[PDB]
Amino acid sequence: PYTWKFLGISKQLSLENGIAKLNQLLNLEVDLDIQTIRVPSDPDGGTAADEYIRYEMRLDISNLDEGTYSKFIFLGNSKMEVPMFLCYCGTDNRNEVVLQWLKAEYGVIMWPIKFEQKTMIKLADASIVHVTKENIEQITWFSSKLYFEPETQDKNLRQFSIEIPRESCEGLALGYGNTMHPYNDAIVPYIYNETGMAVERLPLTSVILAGHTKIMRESIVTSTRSLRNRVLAVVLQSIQF
Amino acid sequence: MDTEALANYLLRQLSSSQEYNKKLLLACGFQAILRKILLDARTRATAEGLREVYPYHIEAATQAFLDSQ
Amino acid sequence: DELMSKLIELSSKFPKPTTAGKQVEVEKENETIQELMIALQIHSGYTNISYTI
Amino acid sequence: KTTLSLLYEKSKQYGLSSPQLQALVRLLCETSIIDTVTKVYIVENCFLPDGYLTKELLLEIINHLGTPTVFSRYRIQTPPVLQSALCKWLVHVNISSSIWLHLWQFSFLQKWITPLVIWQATTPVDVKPWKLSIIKRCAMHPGYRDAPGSATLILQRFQCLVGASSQITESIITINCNRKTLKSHRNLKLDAHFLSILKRILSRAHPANFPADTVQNTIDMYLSEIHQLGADSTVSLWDVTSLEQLAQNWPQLHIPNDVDYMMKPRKVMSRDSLKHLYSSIILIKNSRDESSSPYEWCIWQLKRCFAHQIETPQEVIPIIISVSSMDNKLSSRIIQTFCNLKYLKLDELTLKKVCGGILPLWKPELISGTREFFVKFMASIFMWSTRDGHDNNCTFSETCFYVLQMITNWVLDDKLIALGLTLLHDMQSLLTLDKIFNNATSNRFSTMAFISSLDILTQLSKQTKSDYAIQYLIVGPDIMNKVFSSDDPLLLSAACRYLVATKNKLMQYPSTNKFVRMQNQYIMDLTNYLYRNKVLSSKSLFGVSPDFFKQILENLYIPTADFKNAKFFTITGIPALSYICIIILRRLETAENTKIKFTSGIINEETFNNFFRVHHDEIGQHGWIKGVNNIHDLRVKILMHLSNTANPYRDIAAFLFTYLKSLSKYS
Amino acid sequence: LQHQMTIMDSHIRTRKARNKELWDSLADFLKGYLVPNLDDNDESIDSLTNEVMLLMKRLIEHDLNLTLNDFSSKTIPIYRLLLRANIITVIEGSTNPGTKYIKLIDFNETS
Repeated sequence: PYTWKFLGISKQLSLENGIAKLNQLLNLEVDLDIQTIRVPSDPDGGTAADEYIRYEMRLDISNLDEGTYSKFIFLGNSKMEVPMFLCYCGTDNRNEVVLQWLKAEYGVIMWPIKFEQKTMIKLADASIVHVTKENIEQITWFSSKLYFEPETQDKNLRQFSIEIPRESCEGLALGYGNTMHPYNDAIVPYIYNETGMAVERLPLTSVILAGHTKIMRESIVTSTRSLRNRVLAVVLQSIQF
Repeated sequence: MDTEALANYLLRQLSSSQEYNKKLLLACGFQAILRKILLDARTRATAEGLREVYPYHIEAATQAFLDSQ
Repeated sequence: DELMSKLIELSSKFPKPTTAGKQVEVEKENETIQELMIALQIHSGYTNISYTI
Repeated sequence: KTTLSLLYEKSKQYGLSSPQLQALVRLLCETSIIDTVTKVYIVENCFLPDGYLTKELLLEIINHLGTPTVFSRYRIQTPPVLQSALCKWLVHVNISSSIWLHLWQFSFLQKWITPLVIWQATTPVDVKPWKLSIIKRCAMHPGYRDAPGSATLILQRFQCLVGASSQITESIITINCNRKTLKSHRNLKLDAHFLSILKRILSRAHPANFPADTVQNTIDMYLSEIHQLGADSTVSLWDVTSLEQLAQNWPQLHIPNDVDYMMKPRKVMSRDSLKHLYSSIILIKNSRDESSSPYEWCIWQLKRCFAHQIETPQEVIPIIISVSSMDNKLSSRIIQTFCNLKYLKLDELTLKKVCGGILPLWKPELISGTREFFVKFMASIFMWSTRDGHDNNCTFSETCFYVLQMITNWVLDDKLIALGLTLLHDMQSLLTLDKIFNNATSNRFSTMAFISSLDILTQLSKQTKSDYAIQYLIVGPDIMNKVFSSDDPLLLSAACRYLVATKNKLMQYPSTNKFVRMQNQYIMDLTNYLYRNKVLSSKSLFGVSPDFFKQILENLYIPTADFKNAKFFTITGIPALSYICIIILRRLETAENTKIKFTSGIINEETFNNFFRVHHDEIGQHGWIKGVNNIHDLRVKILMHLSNTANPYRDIAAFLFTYLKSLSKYS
Repeated sequence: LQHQMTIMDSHIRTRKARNKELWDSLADFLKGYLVPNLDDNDESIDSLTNEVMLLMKRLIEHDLNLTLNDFSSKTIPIYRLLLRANIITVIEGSTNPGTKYIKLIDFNETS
């Protein structure tokens, strides 16, 4: 149920410097958390430039629904050419008010974000993975469902799907061997071998992990109230050029 | 269907400014009483608690309406 | 380019650009008066609707 | 019907001015001489304004649109249908924004009031949020069938136009979700036949007031405003409404720091007209420098364009190229950051479209290193085209044309003029390489690019009031033997057209200068190759000994081998010019009205003589061109047509008249 | 820009002027048209007009003390006229029966 929308930020604003004028503008005081995280800790992902700084800001007069619960997330890094992006959820229009304040205050210019098919697959890979307290990676399997919607003459082929239960996903990943990004590593090559179909090239519309999340063209829908850090890191790395 | 169209309906079943105003007010009364029946139906729907105002709720609203009027 | 040079010169030669709590309250009073009558006159069937200012 | 006929006959040609409209609408409500059924016809077939309705006229009209109450019994009432029809006419043609909201409350008018209030809600400041409570109230009221869709149209205007408000959008969702009447409300009709009459009423006398030619555009934007809805002491720059107001509040105005809004996107003010000047105003209020906000936004979106992250680069780039054509220091910054091979990899089309837009108007503030930067860049794109190997990758040629258009300014400048000359000649070597311009695989783009660059020297020679170094004035032998070896007649036309310009500078130098000596060899060889025909006796043809030519014609089958050699030494046999000479003689025969015709297609000595010997006994009297009695004369008369302004190739004959004495006399 | 060079030798008065004009026109319209039309209060338009002055100076400020029992029987029709206008927030006051509190939507409230 928890949807999301992402915007890009053209300057590494220090949000804490300006919280008060937002508060009086919004007629309420918002929280502001600070986290310096090291999300891509795997060796091939890197051990430097991992120092993303995360901000949790919330407009919770209450938390009875997403609109009241609507919480913003800023995550940035100084080495990043465009330094920071933004996330928010819910239909509440106070989000628009705070965005207006940002753009008018810091002289910053902002735009919405899109995803590519490969971006979607990478994000889905990032959604399943979890880390234990011992700093050890682990994977939780969900019944994946690829869902495409091509354009063809006379609507010959309107839509088609490839559903992959948990057992088949786990079996393909194990057959490929010990790996960390099974959807890109094993599943898609298997689909191509069995059907000659290039999932990357085909017009993907959604990647649904049943009971966990729905990844879509313009938004992320999540079972949990929040997004785990690798999701946000993947988003930021996708913002760039 | 206008409220003055409801007045037209009541005119058709009943049979000039004074009569025009009279029939408009009669249309107001009919509309208000339909609203009262639907509101009592919603009240009965509150007693049962399911999704929507199933027909016996309007029914019960009508019997209560007659029992009070 | 000639125009920009002249404009830059003149703007450099100009005086610099420049508490309104009472004035803005006066403006709020203006808004209330003017709009309230812009409504009531119309709904009173007034014979000459005009710019109330 | 007599009184109404006078109204018809007047309005159809005289129109109906604002006071005339004021007088007549008063007459309709105040007098019984006009019948009610005709009042609902006069307001939409005789009310023909000269332009937009003035504010006082609208206010006086609004008194007719009121209704009696238990207060206003004394007021004379216009019938609601006539009131509705009057609003329908108002749709055809700033406190009035506040007045018209309360007109919309009336049930029978509200559908016709929606465009009027929407055409008042034309700025973010005109709209106010509390107004929607009144609009919402009617939408939710039983008996207002049009109010839900009518209100939703106004609500859909407020939500997008306001730009900053509380969550009034959800109040739109409350209004009827079927939206049955809203479909017609957003597709209003202008009553074309009434409009077509009004077009003439706006055309007969006067421009500039709802101009006739712009009614379609003016109606379209009014239509678009209805379609697009669902289809302290200081002053803000956004708040100002006129140049005069900007002038008066100059020391009170401050620029909002919201860069994106200014840079991208009717009697009431349209701030798009002021937004044309916001960029210039900012560059003047703030001394245009690196901190100036237009510099960042133009760079930012341009970076997004090359990244393909922008939704529509073709929508943004036109603003970029127009703005970046000015503010030279900004223009340099774009050039330094984007005029490189790397951005050519990312997107050639945007770069060539972009750089071609800016660089013709650019001026280098620093002479040093500029040509080396350009030559290094220009060599890369040349290699990029050849690395592709695709002639469709002609980006080198288009870039050549653009920079040479820029070089015109670099030579219009008294300084940095040797910079332009050397860059001109450095480039010209590239265009003349065989692989880019092969006389077999001759892509045109190389030819037009070079003759353009060659053209610049012709203007440069004619502007020789500014002196020049003799080096880089004559294009040089390696270029001229190359173009002579090719045969494109326009290129040949350019070559002589350059040499006549070079001739204008020739006498200013002593004869015994090498630069004068090489250009004396061109004209001598060029005259011999084209007209004198004594090529075999020459030491060489374009640096190539004649002993080839006889040997090259071996294993070279010619129908009349009796004259193997003389065919190639004349424009009538020089290949591209040969077919031209066929076209020349056809017009000469037609203008002469010859009954005898040149039997052969290609013209030469033996084709010439063969068909006269059979006609000779009557060629003496008449039948063929009388200005000719030998092959040289036919070659001459072929040039005589070329000796006038009609031909695009006239210059090849005109230039070489100056040296061949006989040809000069015939001219 | 040469003209501003001359204007440099040279406002808030406009705000005060328009406020005073709006206030006096408020009084003129109410005294001249509305109460005479209603012709209630035995044609004592002066006293009914004074009550309307108080009601107007309370509506303009959007005071909640605008209550239908304070609206006299001669001015309850004016409340009915305002109902027809619908500019008044039609508050179905549950706090107190009979003495329902009604006010205009505040024109000064930007959202």
